[PDB]
Amino acid sequence: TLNGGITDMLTELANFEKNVSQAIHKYNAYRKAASVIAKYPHKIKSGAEAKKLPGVGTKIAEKIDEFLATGKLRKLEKIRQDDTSSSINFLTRVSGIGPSAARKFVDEGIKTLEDLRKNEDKLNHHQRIGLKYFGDFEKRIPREEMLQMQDIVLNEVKKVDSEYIATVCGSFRRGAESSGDMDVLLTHPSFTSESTKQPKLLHQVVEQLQKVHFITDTLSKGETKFMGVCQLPSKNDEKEYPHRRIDIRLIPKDQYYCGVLYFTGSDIFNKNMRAHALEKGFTINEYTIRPLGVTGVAGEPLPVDSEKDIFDYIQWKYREPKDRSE
DNA sequence: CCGACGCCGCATCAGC
DNA sequence: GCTGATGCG
DNA sequence: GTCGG
Ligand SMILES: Nc1ccn([C@H]2C[C@H](O)[C@@H](COP(=O)(O)OP(=O)(O)OP(=O)(O)O)O2)c(=O)n1
Ligand SMILES: [Mg+2]
Ligand SMILES: [Mg+2]
Ligand code: NA
Repeated sequence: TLNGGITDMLTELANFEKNVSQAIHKYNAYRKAASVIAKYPHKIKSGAEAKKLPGVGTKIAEKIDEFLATGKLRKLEKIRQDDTSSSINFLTRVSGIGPSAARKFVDEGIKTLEDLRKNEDKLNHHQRIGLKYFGDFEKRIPREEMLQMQDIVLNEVKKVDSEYIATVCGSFRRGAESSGDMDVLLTHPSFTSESTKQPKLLHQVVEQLQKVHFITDTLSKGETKFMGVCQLPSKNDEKEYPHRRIDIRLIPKDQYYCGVLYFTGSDIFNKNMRAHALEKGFTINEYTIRPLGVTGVAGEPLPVDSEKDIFDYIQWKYREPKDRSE
């Protein structure tokens, strides 16, 4: 929290460029600068001191000087005053409403939470569920609740078939004291890069977690990725727990280590790592790391038997999950 | 300068 | 129906 | 918005 004022400012600027300007590279520029400053271990005293970090350049340096001198940023104070930008920024907080849909709703005069509740008929299925649980999805999940959720999911998966392996990833696996959601990596030996020997491998899991009333809603669902909603059971007379976002991803078993590296994140860590892979002549996705040829075309999957094997290919010292929260 | 910026699953739609 | 682009996560 | 070549 040494430079929390600066990194908050940059995050608000990034969200502006994404939601309002629809300028995804500016959004990623601000996010990379906020990330490098957040892990900088001194209280920043000038914009020139910050410009020495990679991803902080002239414009952000000038913004850091304005912020340190005055405690404010005029650019943001004006953005905070513009109704259209403010309304667009708000609507994108609903899961399933991105910047395009948010600008379209505002064009049609749908600009508040009351406006969305009134116009449910204009929402697709995902947006409908995101509105339903808007308040709950804003809350963080204490690690102690993630531990009980973990216990439910792993035990219910064992009951379907003892050969499934379920691994909680995301910020939970990086050791966070609270999470935005539950991310679950799933494997089963009948599903590899070579063959799919059983159908419905993810369906069966979803159905079982629905049957015991853990999963309560579905945002999207295919053969390998489920995005939905879940809730801890409460006790007699106790207030219900908040509803929570749950993401489940079935990865070919022989590609576990690429998949667990991806699903552990953080998103900025993955971005930095994948960009560094490119500079080193490889491409990394959640399935494989492959070399790039002279023509820039990905070649065939390199062999991988651990998370560290991937770090080794691109000549990075290994970083434990807890050190990947960028 | 200025091109490149990580990578992909699912939902939806246009065009056929 | 399928294919490809687009939005969203 | 930033940066490497
Ligand atoms: N743009 C993104 C977003 C996510 N992910 C990967 C890394 C994340 O860790 C993982 C799960 O994404 P989440 O949105 O669930 O984020 P986290 O679990 O890291 O954090 P939170 O505590 O906010 O859920 O997916 C990624 O590679 N690129
Ligand atoms: Mg998560
Ligand atoms: Mg998630
Ligand atoms: Na949204």
